[PDB]
Amino acid sequence: MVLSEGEWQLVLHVWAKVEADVAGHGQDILIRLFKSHPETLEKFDRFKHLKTEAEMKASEDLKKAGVTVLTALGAILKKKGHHEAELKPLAQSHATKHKIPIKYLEFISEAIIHVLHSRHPGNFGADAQGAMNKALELFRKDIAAKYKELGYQG
Repeated sequence: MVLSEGEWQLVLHVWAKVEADVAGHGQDILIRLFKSHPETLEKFDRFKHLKTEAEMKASEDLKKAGVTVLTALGAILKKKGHHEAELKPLAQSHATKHKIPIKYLEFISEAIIHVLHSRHPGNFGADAQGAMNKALELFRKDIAAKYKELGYQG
């Protein structure tokens, strides 16, 4: 599957808005993930004990994590599908150390889309959401192919 340049530009336009405040966006996205799929929180040893959204909002470790994930994802999106180098180390760590199923990558994609739709109705109408879905599906498809190379069923 292959995005068009026009599709990538819709992705990158909304990403530019995320980048005005990546830490805030990361807090909202991780909170939405952890609220919607509490099982995902168990993967994060540093802050898996957090019990409430207020605790999550106040956590410096959770805020740093959100910056990490979104910055990595941002670098991947900016490759416009040419992301083999970026995906290799990420796939290995998520397959072998962290053990993140593709279902969980689906859950975080859902959380991303949710937050973008809420925060950025100026840049996340139906066409832009379709393009971001396509980008995230591409990512997940390529990660799944790497998980299989690595021996992880995902």
